[PDB]
Amino acid sequence: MKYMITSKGDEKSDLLRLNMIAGFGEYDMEYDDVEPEIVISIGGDGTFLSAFHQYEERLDEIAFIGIHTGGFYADWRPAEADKLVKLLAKGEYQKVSYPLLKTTVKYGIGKKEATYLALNESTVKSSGGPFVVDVVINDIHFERFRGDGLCMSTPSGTTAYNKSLGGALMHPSIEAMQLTEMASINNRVYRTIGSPLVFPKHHVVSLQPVNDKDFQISVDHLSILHRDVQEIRYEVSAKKIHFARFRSFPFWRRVHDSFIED
Amino acid sequence: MKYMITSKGDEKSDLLRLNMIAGFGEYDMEYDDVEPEIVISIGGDGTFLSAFHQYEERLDEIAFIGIHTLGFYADWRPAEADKLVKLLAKGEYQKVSYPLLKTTVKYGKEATYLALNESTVKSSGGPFVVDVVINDIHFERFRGDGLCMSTPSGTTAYNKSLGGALMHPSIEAMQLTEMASINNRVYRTIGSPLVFPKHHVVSLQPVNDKDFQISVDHLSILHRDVQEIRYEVSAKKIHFARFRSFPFWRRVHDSFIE
Amino acid sequence: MKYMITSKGDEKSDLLRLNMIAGFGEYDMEYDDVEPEIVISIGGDGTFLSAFHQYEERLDEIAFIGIHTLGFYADWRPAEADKLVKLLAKGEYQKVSYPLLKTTVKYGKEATYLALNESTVKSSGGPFVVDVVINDIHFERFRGDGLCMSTPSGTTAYNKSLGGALMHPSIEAMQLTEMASINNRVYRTIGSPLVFPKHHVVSLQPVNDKDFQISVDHLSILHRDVQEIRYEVSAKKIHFARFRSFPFWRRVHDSFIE
Amino acid sequence: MKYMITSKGDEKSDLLRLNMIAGFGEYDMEYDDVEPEIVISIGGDGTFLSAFHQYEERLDEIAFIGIHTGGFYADWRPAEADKLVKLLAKGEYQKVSYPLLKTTVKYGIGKKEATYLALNESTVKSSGGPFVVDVVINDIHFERFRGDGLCMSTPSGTTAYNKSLGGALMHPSIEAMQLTEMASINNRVYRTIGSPLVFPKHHVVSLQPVNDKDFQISVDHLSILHRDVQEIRYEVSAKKIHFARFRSFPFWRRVHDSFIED
Ligand SMILES: Nc1ncnc2c1ncn2[C@@H]1O[C@H](CN2CC#Cc3nc4c(N)ncnc4n3[C@@H]3O[C@H](CNS(=O)(=O)CCNC(=O)C2)[C@@H](O)[C@H]3O)[C@@H](O)[C@H]1O
Ligand SMILES: Nc1ncnc2c1ncn2[C@@H]1O[C@H](CN2CC#Cc3nc4c(N)ncnc4n3[C@@H]3O[C@H](CNS(=O)(=O)CCNC(=O)C2)[C@@H](O)[C@H]3O)[C@@H](O)[C@H]1O
Ligand SMILES: Nc1ncnc2c1ncn2[C@@H]1O[C@H](CN2CC#Cc3nc4c(N)ncnc4n3[C@@H]3O[C@H](CNS(=O)(=O)CCNC(=O)C2)[C@@H](O)[C@H]3O)[C@@H](O)[C@H]1O
Ligand SMILES: Nc1ncnc2c1ncn2[C@@H]1O[C@H](CN2CC#Cc3nc4c(N)ncnc4n3[C@@H]3O[C@H](CNS(=O)(=O)CCNC(=O)C2)[C@@H](O)[C@H]3O)[C@@H](O)[C@H]1O
Repeated sequence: MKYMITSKGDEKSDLLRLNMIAGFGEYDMEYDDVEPEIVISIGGDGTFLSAFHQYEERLDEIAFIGIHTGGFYADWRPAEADKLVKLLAKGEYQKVSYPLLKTTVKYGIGKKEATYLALNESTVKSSGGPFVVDVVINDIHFERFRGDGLCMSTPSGTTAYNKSLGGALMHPSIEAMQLTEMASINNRVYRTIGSPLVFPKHHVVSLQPVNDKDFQISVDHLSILHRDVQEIRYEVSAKKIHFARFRSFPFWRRVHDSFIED
Repeated sequence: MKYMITSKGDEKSDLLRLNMIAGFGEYDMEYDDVEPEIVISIGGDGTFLSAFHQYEERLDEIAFIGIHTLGFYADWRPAEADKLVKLLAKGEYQKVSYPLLKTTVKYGKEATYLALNESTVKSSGGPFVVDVVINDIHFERFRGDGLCMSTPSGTTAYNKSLGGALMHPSIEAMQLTEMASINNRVYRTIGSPLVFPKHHVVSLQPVNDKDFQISVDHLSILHRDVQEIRYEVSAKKIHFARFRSFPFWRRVHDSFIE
Repeated sequence: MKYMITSKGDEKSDLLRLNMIAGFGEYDMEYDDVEPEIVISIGGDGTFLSAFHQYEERLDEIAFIGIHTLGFYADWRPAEADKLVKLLAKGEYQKVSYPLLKTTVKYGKEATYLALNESTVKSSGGPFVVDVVINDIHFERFRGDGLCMSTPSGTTAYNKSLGGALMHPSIEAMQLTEMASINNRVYRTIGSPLVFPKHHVVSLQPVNDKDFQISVDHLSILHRDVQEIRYEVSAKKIHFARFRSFPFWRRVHDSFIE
Repeated sequence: MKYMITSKGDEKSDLLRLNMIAGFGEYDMEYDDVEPEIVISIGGDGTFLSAFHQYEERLDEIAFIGIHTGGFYADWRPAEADKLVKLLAKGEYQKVSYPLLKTTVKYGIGKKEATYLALNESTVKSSGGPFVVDVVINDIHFERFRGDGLCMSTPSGTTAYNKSLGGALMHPSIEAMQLTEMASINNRVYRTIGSPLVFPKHHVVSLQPVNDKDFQISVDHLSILHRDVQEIRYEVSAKKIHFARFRSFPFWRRVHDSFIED
């Protein structure tokens, strides 16, 4: 099929790329940078996200693969690159899909709505001052949050930032999204739930400003400033990321290898 | 149809049950506490958990209703009992299902327990050390006070006090949470809570002591010669008779926020 | 003696200050905002923190009073302002001291900052990595959102939201708390908060970026070319004029419990 | 001076003991099991606590030393035992003192008061049912606690159980005690502070029962059942444990070596 490869930038990753492109040529396989079907990422999880977001408009026609150079989303060590070209050329793989998080930001008098898709998470922090938003879950005013910010994570994203916030680890087969607090203030005048929340596939969380309307919104490795925000909407995306897998690397085992030693 | 009513025991709960039985007596509603299709609980969640475990062998045939006299599982206030009698006589309700936890203990038979809130494992009295196997993976050797495995609807209970997350009951999953784990240069646990899907099995296997203080909801018993505890989302569900809209996130708000 | 009054700025706070100045005008009380021995703050803790930093070069000569119009540092309600005028004119007060945090930033001079609540260190925008040296010990290489070093009286503020502990102000110590640290198979931080005594020095030294967003109480400024941040219990203290018994644990109760 | 040695029980620790006693004999030093002045512990931190509590009535006349066989309170590796006998016989050491926690339990119609001294901590848990106590700090009813129990730790005890509860690590030069919660219930009907508390040398925390009066009280490696408890009192002890130190092993470095790798 059509493929492309994104490099991290260092000398190692680049040469591995060329070498993989040289092997791919030997098998009558076409490099298509515009509309590929297999996207290969050589680098780290930062590099994998870069590739995911490079092709977020063709996620239904793409099956990602990662090669870890320096990798939660990687399944291949560099020394396995030649083997991966072969198995790939033979079509000896099975597609697997993880859930994604849709982020919608409504802002301005024009009520523009920017929609973002996130693989790890989307976070919301203020412009420097106090962060205060109302958390609306569907039709329920759940709480008025005051603190450093809010993190909304995918299942596969719970082992990243979410984890550092005290969130829980969810198996990627659970089409859910998780909301964790960042240094929430809690006394008698202000209260939050203080517990992470896990929302199912049909629920919508709507963050609404209370005073200042400027917010720093991150989507995975990105961080955008939005002014005059009226609403930040969170929901499990209908779109899913597809991985081309050739062997068994269960999620918990991947959790075990990343955080548990001996 | 056939029903029963279980009471917390106090004077108020007892009279309310008597009054409702007298109201059902005006309809084709048969009191039968051996084979009830409707079980009404009058009391707190402790009462409701008791009623659930009193009929765990026929959950597939029963619809539970809770009347609160904190009532997380109760949908009804005591003043509206008479209204509940009529609405139930008229069959003006839908059936909602909540997922449950299957807890299996095998020795050296095999005792199986269903849970609505959670199941925790602590030590008889000494050091608590157990290996945590997930499916075919030896995930970690836990060293602490104990472990908690809760249902979605139990995440707002003991799981919440442990730092776990609250999961909407539409998710068929179970969450595992540590109790004061040890993390030094050697001993290492994940720390984070864990949320497993319906097709996963969490197996706790002893390392040193084989006696464990095992809990299922409000019940706690010393189990001896334990060779394994296995947790997994039960194929069985608990069914409530729902009369008006009362979403889960709303109950969570009312119980903790304001 | 010489005094001054600083106001939050709103209409009520401004008039109250005017009314008190008119009351002090009946006693040998000289208004002097260059060299005041008594500084009165009318507003919130944000006002009080501002007043403190407006006179940090003469803390050894000033006694602070706080009038609340959440007021953790305020001892006085607005209705009792007139009573405060008389009691202060009569010298009917004792002096209580709270410990402070010394924050030193050295580049490639050396800026020094006193703190009443805390000092936090975050990243300009990229990854935050800093080595944490305690005295002559390389304790850990922190990887996270940032770090918070608070005074005893600041432990009820930002330090509390981070999970730190509340320390009674009679303890001359400072507490360090992490902000969303990273703990995987490689990166490893202590996790627990740290409480250091008066004779210890906590030095944060960059690894990669040398630009840090540094905060002292309510002030936050981008510091560039930072070579080190050093934290240590300041030899200096903040002095309040205390008129009635109001213990620290009582203020904590009123602010968080009921 | 007069010394004694407590062994863990295994074959290694016992032989090291005898061998140290053989060396101590060579230096005209007297083993006194009743009223020693140096107490040496060979084993782990569990063994060290056993020795501390074996001699809690002569803490003003004793200087403890630990040898780690399998040790937060140890300063010596077994291969250093001969060296320790020599330096000890030469009096080449400096005494250092850590704070301790006094625990007083008032119980029964007779209002008996049992007083315990703890090196790590003292914890309070119920008889199996619900645990509900009022926390009185001096003359202030601070909170009514509902949960699994309460932990009160010494400075040197903050790196043990306290740590596992989310408490903070205090340098042993701070004569304070720290209170951490065990799975406190928090909703709208019940509230706790949720934060660890650090009390100074002059403050007294008084746990008072609300309903049931039976409690399981632990003091370091011990756990006693007290019936009809009226009050559990906590305060920094006037007594301090003395260590004979011969070299620099700073507390934070000891924290570093125990929990921080590489
Ligand atoms: N305080 C925080 N704690 C934990 N995670 C955080 C924090 N702040 C941000 N993040 C995550 O960073 C992602 C952005 N990042 C790419 C990645 C990634 C990634 N994803 C996963 C995953 N799914 N599971 C498990 N580990 C994963 N990691 C690993 O994380 C490290 C990168 N983070 S950093 O080097 O500390 C600074 C931020 N780095 C970037 O700019 C690029 C690497 O070792 C990587 O391998 C965001 O999306 C947040 O999630
Ligand atoms: N440290 C703990 N923290 C939090 N929960 C704990 C703790 N220890 C045990 N549990 C739970 O108790 C259940 C058993 N319990 C009946 C119930 C219930 C119940 N279930 C839910 C739910 N699903 N969501 C939201 N609130 C819920 N609650 C409420 O919880 C309180 C009961 N806890 S108690 O009175 O403080 C002492 C223990 N109580 C019993 O003997 C009887 C009541 O207000 C009740 O209304 C076990 O199953 C554990 O889970
Ligand atoms: N995520 C955070 N959570 C908790 N505290 C935080 C957080 N971020 C910053 N801070 C502290 O704010 C101080 C600066 N702040 C003035 C004050 C104060 C103050 N000091 C104490 C004290 N010692 N004990 C007990 N309560 C105290 N409070 C109360 O705190 C609230 C202010 N926080 S805010 O309005 O939500 C947003 C930030 N506010 C400002 O701009 C001005 C008020 O009700 C106040 O009354 C810094 O110094 C950080 O410490
Ligand atoms: N959930 C818990 N998490 C953390 N600590 C706990 C927990 N439960 C009890 N404790 C402590 O145990 C002491 C009793 N214990 C002797 C010791 C000790 C000791 N003291 C210190 C110290 N000051 N700093 C740093 N590490 C220290 N350790 C180390 O701790 C382990 C022992 N705990 S155990 O093997 O998990 C089960 C309980 N063991 C006993 O019966 C005997 C060893 O590796 C030891 O080296 C109590 O006093 C609690 O503090």
